[PDB]
Amino acid sequence: YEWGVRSTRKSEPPPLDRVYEIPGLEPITFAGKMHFVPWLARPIFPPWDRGYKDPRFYRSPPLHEHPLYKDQACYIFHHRCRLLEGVKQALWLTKTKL
Amino acid sequence: ADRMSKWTSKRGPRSFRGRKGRGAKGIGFLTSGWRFVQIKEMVPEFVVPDLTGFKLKPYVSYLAPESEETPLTAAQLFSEAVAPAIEKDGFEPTQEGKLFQLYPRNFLR
Amino acid sequence: ANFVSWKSRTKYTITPVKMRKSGGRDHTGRIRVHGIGGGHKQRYRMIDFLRFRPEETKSGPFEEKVIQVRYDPCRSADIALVAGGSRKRWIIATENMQAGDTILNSNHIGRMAVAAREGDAHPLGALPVGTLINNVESEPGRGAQYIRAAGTCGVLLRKVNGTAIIQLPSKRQMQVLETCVATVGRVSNVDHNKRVIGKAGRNRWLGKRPNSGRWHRKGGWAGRKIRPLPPMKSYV
Amino acid sequence: PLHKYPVWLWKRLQLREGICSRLPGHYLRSLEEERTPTPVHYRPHGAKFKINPKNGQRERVEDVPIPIYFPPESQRGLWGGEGWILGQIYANNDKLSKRLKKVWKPQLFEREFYSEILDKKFTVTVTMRTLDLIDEAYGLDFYILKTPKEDLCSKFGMDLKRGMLLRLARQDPQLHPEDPERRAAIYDKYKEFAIPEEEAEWVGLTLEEAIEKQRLLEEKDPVPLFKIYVAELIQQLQQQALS
Amino acid sequence: KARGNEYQPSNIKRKNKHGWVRRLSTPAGVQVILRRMLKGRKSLSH
Amino acid sequence: TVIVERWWKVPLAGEGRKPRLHRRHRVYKLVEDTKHRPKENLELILTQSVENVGVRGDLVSVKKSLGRNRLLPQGLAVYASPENKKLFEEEKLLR
Amino acid sequence: ARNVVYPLYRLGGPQLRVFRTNFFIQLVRPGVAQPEDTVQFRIPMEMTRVDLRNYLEGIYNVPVAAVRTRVQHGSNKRRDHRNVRIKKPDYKVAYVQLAHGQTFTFPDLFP
RNA sequence: UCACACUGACAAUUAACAGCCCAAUAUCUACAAUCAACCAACAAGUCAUUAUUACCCUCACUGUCAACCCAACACAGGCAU
RNA sequence: CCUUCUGCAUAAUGAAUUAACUAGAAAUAACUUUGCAAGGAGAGCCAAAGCUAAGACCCCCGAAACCAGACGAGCUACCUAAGAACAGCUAAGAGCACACCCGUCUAUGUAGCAAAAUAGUGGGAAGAUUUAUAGGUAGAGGCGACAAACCUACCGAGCCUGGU
RNA sequence: GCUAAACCUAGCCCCAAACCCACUCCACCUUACUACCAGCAACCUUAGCCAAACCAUUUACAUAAAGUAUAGGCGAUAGAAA
Ligand SMILES: [Mg+2]
Ligand SMILES: [Mg+2]
Ligand SMILES: [Mg+2]
Ligand SMILES: [Mg+2]
Ligand SMILES: [Mg+2]
Ligand SMILES: [Mg+2]
Ligand SMILES: [Mg+2]
Ligand SMILES: [Mg+2]
Ligand SMILES: [Mg+2]
Ligand SMILES: [Mg+2]
Ligand SMILES: [Mg+2]
Ligand SMILES: [Mg+2]
Ligand SMILES: [Mg+2]
Ligand SMILES: [Mg+2]
Ligand SMILES: [Mg+2]
Ligand SMILES: [Mg+2]
Ligand SMILES: [Mg+2]
Ligand SMILES: [Mg+2]
Ligand SMILES: [Mg+2]
Repeated sequence: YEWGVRSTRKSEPPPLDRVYEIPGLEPITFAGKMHFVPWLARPIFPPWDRGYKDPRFYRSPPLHEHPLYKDQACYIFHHRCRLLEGVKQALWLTKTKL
Repeated sequence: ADRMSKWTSKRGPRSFRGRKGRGAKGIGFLTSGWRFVQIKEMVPEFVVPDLTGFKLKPYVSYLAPESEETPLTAAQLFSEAVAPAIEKDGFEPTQEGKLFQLYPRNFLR
Repeated sequence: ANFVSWKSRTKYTITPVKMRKSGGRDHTGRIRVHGIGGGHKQRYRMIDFLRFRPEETKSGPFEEKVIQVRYDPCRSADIALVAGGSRKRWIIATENMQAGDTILNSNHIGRMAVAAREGDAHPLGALPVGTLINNVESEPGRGAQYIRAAGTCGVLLRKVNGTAIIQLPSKRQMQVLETCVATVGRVSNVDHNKRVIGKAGRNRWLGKRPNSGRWHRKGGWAGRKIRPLPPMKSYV
Repeated sequence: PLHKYPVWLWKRLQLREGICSRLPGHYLRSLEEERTPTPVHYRPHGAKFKINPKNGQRERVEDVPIPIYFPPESQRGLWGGEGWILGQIYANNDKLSKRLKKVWKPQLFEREFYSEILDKKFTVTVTMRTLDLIDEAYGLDFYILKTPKEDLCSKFGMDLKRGMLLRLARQDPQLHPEDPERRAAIYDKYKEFAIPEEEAEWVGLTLEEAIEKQRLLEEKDPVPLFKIYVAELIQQLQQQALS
Repeated sequence: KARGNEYQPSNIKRKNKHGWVRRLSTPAGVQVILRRMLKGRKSLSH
Repeated sequence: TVIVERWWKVPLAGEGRKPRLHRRHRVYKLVEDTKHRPKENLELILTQSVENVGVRGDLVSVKKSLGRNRLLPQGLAVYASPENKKLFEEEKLLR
Repeated sequence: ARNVVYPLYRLGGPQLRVFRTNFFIQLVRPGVAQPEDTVQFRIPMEMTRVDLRNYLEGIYNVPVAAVRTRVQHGSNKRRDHRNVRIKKPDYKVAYVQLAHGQTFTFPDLFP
């Protein structure tokens, strides 16, 4: 059972125009215009990257790039960590008598 | 429910009134739990010069002479600023790194 | 025709996901099934039908332990969250499954039979002949689909080569592979069919609108059809 | 009041108006041609006269084409000359029965092909008539090059033809180095046709595509007037020095 | 009962049903606005 | 394709004029079809000895299905064209 | 300025300078008995509070400390022979409060 | 000019009342409300984070009137907290 | 007075008056005096006295209704998400009873306050109940605890555009 | 004599010729008349009333040839070309 549902996930983009599979001319796309066009072909824009850094719109890097990314996954504990067993788990994690 | 009244900020309910408004040009943005931050850079700073010693007045006298109108264009400006062009025998090609750009209205009036 | 399915949750979460009722409406807005709508709000819990599924950096078998037995409003049979290893997963509860019990989850097809308890699960290749089972899968690694209601339980008939014929509760034979996993015993929540409704209040609370008022004239399909058992359908 | 020009001439009026007037001539001629295609869903008549029965006399007869219908699937793939026939039929082939409509559909498949000009495999939805025409015309490239534009009825085929023509004109490397003799032989195999590069760039393009190409060609940026004034001043100085 | 009050006032529902955006979202509203403009009405949408 | 015939005939619209059809003319009739017909065996010049269906250089009439599936795509056969025919004849004569 | 496209300040941009002021303003006499310091103004429909404060402090050099603006709607119940309503120009009102206890009293005109 | 809310000009309402909203990478949300502490259940339920990256420019905008809405009206008709 | 009518002031249709608007328009074949004549007519058409041609016959309003396209859940039926409502008394889809939902009868009116109202007598009022906000289900259909009822005051199947 | 009728200029229709309009300032696709931030958008025989006393076949939206050949439960009607 795969949880996700195709309708909820991101809709698959349409198939690329058959004009780009011809090696190799300049497909007349609507890139010259600054608005969607029904006729003509669809271009392939490059991945735009913002030059300056905006705190209100800043994207963080992935987990594969970090200053102190360690391989040994350490399990932290905070007030929200609701244990399952109870006092025995805390006694085992602390190594103390009750 | 009239169709002639201009849709403004005095028609819609609470949400519409709060979202809509007049063309007053916002200053800053809104973040956190209703905490509007004002950006001093976006605030319009009026550069007012000193009027001391200004011998001009907002009204002209009637004893002034009448002269024809001369629409100032690029040709007239080039003809007026032709001294160095003739002495050679001052132009920017790209103004991307310029503060007061011409074609892209980066300034205000 | 705005109709977005609430089933939007890739990560298997344990918290009750907010269930947005439908009322018999499709993506367009027209009713295709009468008798659905107007009920009490519920919260669906992501059930882990796939019994066998090791966690990270794991492969071999692993034991389990029962914590509590709660009720599920989305079905007739109750549920019971079971924790195994460094994670938890909601699963269907079996009869006589009290809190704190130990559930064994293995997949090695032993040479001989294995005396399975009233909660553990083993491949059909290690189950004695004639044993009630439930939550049978269709294909290897597919997931439990057959025999999942309250009280339902199919008995094992016989094994032929690397296959096994399962007698579903509907007196229908189904040939399933021997490498497939399936629980044992009967589902919890016994004596459910005898649960008298009592009043239409509970029926409406469950989310079932009253039947239509049209006097449908009984045609030929209304007569009793003493049909025989259907042929055995295999999946090989 | 009345209109100065008919209603079926506004297309030509707009074509000859402005931006469409700057378009080349080789493309406008092909656009204005509009010749009849080859019969498909009907058998053509042998001669103009067949001598109808009943009365032993001759009478001129013509073959009218079927209105046909080209869905987007046809334009996406390579279809011979068939399409969607939205006709009507009687009950038992008799006018004394009931009249009912019918939407005939063509047979589609999904076969692979190989073009020696572009050197790339494509998975187009080819039909039976298209395969028969290809077999009759030997290779697929020859079939695409011999077919005009109206009988092809599809955009992908026209794009393939334009690409093949551009490759034949520019004579660019289509098989990478280490294969000069093979490339020369492949180029000589299609000695016919050979449309220039200037004309092959406007083959198969639609009206909007042609307009976009013409707009992007002469786009550029406005020349500053300062350069023009400097040139005029230099010319005036040269004229004054010459005299 | 008194059925003379068939109109319930509401700006949100009005703007959502007979809105310029909802009209242009489909060719129906486009044709409606085109007809209203050809006729010469002062108010095209709500 | 599907060969369909018209009904009610056309009243003829001069020479250089388009005939204004009508709904009565839209009613067609299925007279024949490209399918349900005795298929033909096209000619293909094989370039390799594959089974007893042909010989290296010799031409045969192989079915369209096989000729288009296993012979043409795999480059094991060539279309019966007058261009390569002369080359094949010269090669056979040289042998 | 009013009816003028404003620039798009990204993050590291310069200060937005305003040269040649377009919009105008005009004070009026209070008609509901205001305190002995507040001064009313008719802010146009294209001007904010800080904008008016800066404009005043720059041109008139009035020690402005607190301002409170609001929108006023003009009466639209006025029809002509054609039965066409006349919408009055809607203008924004302000109430600037001076500092240092200057106490600005509205002088009487047309004695 | 029942009788004198009908014309042209005059200006209030000032927000602190509610909206105008949360930059991302991945991971934690099972022990109902019903004074919730005994009992007692079924219709199984209405409110919560984690380490990091980057950020310390801050109080602008919308309504603040009235005898008021929807029914041809100044209508014994309908309107929730 | 008009006329359906064997037959109307009849106690049968119609009408208070004046204003302007409003209701007979074309063919093949005939009547016809003109011009010419075995030819006539400004090509083509007719001809065992015809051809050419002006003039001259043949109205208006009134239905039931579908087709393609837009508008419809802001009143009404159903569904969806998040909220609100239910005093008090005797003690379970318990009983009476406030606010509220619905309307079995009496009497006023049918141009009435109201194209569905007024006072009392009434059923429910801790649940299958009512309701504030928004979204979805629309005619060859939707909905329906079925009234073949409702879908913006007339729905056995709406309105407007063109075919009317 | 009170209430009431009398005034042509505005303007329009039928034709000839000619192919007409679309940036003073700002907004205009979200709740158009809103300055400021990470998604799929079109290529589909028109039908029907009516006529044939009903209708299921069928029915139209320069001149001459000629309403001739033809189609038409061979009928209402349709209908050219050389
Ligand atoms: Mg039943
Ligand atoms: Mg029944
Ligand atoms: Mg002709
Ligand atoms: Mg108030
Ligand atoms: Mg009323
Ligand atoms: Mg008379
Ligand atoms: Mg009688
Ligand atoms: Mg009498
Ligand atoms: Mg009488
Ligand atoms: Mg009568
Ligand atoms: Mg009568
Ligand atoms: Mg009378
Ligand atoms: Mg009907
Ligand atoms: Mg509703
Ligand atoms: Mg009760
Ligand atoms: Mg009661
Ligand atoms: Mg009944
Ligand atoms: Mg009528
Ligand atoms: Mg008829």
